[PDB]
Amino acid sequence: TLHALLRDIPAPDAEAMARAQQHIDGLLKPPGSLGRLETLAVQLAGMPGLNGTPQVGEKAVLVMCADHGVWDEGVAVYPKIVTAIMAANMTRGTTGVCVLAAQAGAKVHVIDVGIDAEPIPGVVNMRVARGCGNIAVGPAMSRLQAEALLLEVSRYTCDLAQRGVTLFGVGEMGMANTTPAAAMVSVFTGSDAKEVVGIGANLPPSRIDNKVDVVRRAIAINQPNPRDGIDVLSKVGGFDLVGMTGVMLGAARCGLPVLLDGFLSYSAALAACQIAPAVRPYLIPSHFSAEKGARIALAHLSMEPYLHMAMRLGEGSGAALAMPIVEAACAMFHNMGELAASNIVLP
Amino acid sequence: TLHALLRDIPAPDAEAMARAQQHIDGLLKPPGSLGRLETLAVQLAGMPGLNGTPQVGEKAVLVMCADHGVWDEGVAVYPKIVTAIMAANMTRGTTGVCVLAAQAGAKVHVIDVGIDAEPIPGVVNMRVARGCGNIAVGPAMSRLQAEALLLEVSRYTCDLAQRGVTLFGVGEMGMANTTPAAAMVSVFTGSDAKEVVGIGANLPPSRIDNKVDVVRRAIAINQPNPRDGIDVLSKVGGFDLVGMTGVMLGAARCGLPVLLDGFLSYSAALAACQIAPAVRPYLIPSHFSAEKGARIALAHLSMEPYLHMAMRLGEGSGAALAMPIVEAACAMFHNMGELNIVLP
Ligand SMILES: Cc1ccc(O)cc1
Ligand SMILES: Cc1ccc(O)cc1
Repeated sequence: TLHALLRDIPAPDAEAMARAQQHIDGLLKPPGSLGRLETLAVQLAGMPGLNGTPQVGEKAVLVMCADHGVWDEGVAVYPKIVTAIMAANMTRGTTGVCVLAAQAGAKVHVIDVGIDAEPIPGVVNMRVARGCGNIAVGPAMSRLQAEALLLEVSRYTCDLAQRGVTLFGVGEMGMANTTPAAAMVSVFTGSDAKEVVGIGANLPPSRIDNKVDVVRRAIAINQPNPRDGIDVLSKVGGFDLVGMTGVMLGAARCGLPVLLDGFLSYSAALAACQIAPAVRPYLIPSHFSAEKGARIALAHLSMEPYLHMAMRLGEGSGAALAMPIVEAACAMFHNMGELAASNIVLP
Repeated sequence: TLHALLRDIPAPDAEAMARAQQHIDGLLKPPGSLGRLETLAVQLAGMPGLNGTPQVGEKAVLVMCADHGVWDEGVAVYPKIVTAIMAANMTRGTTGVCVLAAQAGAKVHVIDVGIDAEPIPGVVNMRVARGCGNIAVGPAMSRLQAEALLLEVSRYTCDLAQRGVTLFGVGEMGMANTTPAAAMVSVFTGSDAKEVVGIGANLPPSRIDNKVDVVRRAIAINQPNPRDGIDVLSKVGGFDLVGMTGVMLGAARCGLPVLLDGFLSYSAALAACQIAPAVRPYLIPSHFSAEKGARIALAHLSMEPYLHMAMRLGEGSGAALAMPIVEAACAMFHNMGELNIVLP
């Protein structure tokens, strides 16, 4: 069924997009003057899960939580248990993503794809293991484990669609997870680990050299194949990154838009688009994160985010922050008046 | 009274800002990790009208509408009557700013500061004249007219604080008004007209040279003094631009935030900050407009917008689009949970 999911991602509706362009050109403004709001509306109009038009019903941010073996290499400043503490706080509404999702009218789904702690009540259990393998010394997981989790998360995602969610955001929580994110970005883009490794959650600058070394070691011991995104995810990714890629595949299969977040989400999007290029028209950037490897990842996705907030929290917080932008494109398209009704016509 | 208003603009509250920063650093996140949302929350905390804390109550976008004598010089591609048509469409809720304001939960106040038409019922009447003077041949208005309109608009704006408004946005409507906007930007920044004259509302590129010529003419003829922002507005501005400056002065007098829009609003902000430097801490950029002079104007304001939408509609549309960012800063500050746990 993974083969089938990938094969059956629909093409966007080019004919609806052309009708959308013509409609937007007739709205009460100089043609082209709403810029990327116009192109965002046309992008939405082509998503087959919507109604031929930009549309926003219910909104969901899917936050993928897991721990990482590579935390053992000293690449993170916070204690391991913070992943579990933060997942529990997600159920209480006290995290950055919760507060911003609430403001945007979106629901947060907290998904445990492999936290190294006891199960947390209120969290969706999709737990592959208690943390993934330490990527510096071997693979994060087996190929079968990565494929199974991709299918489970894609299915959970498209079930939300059947329930009326029309806009997704993706996020994550996982101490040390900027390490595998950087390894994937290096592998997919061909960039040296040094160009894409940053401070993550306030790693002291003195410790960056060790982190670059770890990323290189992970890449060397595993030999991830850039032509096989599932190989890359399984080898030098993690459960959270696989789960994020699964939300993108699910939403695409369902013909629905998904907002990216920051660097972790850019790395998962590089995997998803290598796995299935048909995913790409469904992705919407939110913000340009303040993480070192952001520019390179975004360049490889040919993405220009809407928001420049110097944000680096993760969790889906930037995706939630951008939800009103998607709603604004819809509001423009459906609620603006038209040039012809005011008899405004130029030669 | 305009002198008194300017003198009485409060300083931002350093103590409140220090308390806000300390609170933000203790939230459930790595320090600094919410970036400019943090800095915005602190900027808000300092504004005395907000009573010590980032908060947002009611929201209002003030859209300043007027016609321009310089339309006669061939600098605009729409008929002059489009100003009046659009101001009336604003009362009906069908314009870009209306639809985006409604999405943001804000009210649009449409204010006629000098449309060349009969008054439009349902539009706020602060009309100076039926269009301003053609800046290509003389001044837009007298100094007294500019000063009177600044005071009137500033008073209207701060009076909105009584109805619970805590967050303003500014906008305009006025065919040809990107011509005076470029003239003012040229004067304040020292840039040649060619560097700051754009297409406006889709002016054909073959008509750009003429627009550049008109801007230079206007400056040559009027000799605006860049160190006297009221002189610049009155000479090579327009009633809409003066109105926009007045909203900023009134918000600052009230100790309250105002979101800018695009190039017209940057031009009015440069005027406002020259008139009263104390205005500056109250201004919040929205988007980086897709207008030629934007980068220069924003550089002179030391401003880096949050949104990169290639937008160039004006009307306050970008200000409205940014209001949820201000609300996000307030939500972070008041609703997030709070944290020697770090590894050596
Ligand atoms: C049709 C039109 C023209 C200019 C403008 O600012 C808005 C609408
Ligand atoms: C305390 C903390 C650390 C990391 C993180 O992503 C969130 C909160």
